[PDB]
Amino acid sequence: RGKWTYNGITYEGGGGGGGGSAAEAYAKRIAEAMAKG
Repeated sequence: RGKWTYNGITYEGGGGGGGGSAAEAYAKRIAEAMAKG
């Protein structure tokens, strides 16, 4: 997706992106799920 702001400050790094978006298909959602707190 790309950098995502949180509290003003921006991010840069998360999301290498080299080959296929394989790991970026399941491991991309996992986070979401785990994103409950």
